[PDB]
Amino acid sequence: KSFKDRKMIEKMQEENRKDREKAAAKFREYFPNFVGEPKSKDILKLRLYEMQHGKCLYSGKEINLGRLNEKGYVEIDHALPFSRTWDDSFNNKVLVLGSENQNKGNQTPYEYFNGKDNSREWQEFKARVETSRFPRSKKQRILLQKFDE
Amino acid sequence: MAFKRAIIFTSFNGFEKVSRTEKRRLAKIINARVSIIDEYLRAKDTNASLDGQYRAFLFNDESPAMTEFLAKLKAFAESCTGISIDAWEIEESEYVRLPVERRDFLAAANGKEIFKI
Repeated sequence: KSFKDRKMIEKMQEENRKDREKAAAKFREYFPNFVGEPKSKDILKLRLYEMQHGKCLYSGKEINLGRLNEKGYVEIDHALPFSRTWDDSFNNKVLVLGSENQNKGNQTPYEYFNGKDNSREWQEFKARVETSRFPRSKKQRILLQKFDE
Repeated sequence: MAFKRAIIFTSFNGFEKVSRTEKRRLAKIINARVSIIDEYLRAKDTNASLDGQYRAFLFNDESPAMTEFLAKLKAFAESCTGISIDAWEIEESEYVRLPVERRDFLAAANGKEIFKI
């Protein structure tokens, strides 16, 4: 309704603009040579990098931040495969090395890492997820065992 | 490239009570480097958010932004008896190869000292 609502609106909208520009300036600070403007997926890669402590979630290997935008180095993977979940939420998006995202196919992390037999790779993966800066609903989603079925 | 982390440790002296205005200033200096990219670093104008907290700020050192940020901290830290600020510098390639457990604690221990005000 009122004019003071209008003023609060542009107050609140300024904080939204300033934050998106803050993330944009940071991206080009990190990558001056990045041609063009960072899209949402580019910001997501960087965000995932920070939350995963600079490690590929599948291998545990260190990700070279310099090659983050290198076409074919890091990929954003759907943990629970999209074909069985249709889950394109942020909670189902993780950052992995392109090399380590070649033989997972339509498996869940639980299936891929042989969590049924509590394998070493499963234990290391699970430890990597629980110690990351993911929300606790994201960890639960990633670490799901059974489905509907 | 030249990626570094400025490991910042902020604690309360006890030498002097900390104002609410001093808290709002420091939290504002920190949040200037905070976005959706690293929301976990966000600071509030409260004691729990600033006292005994480690914050690892990612920088490209070929940019002058790290120097700006550190200068703002040092300038603040000298006009506020109630808050101590310590700063270290560490290679990002060494930072990610540290453990995740107590990482910022170990970064300060193995990082190059910048200042301790």
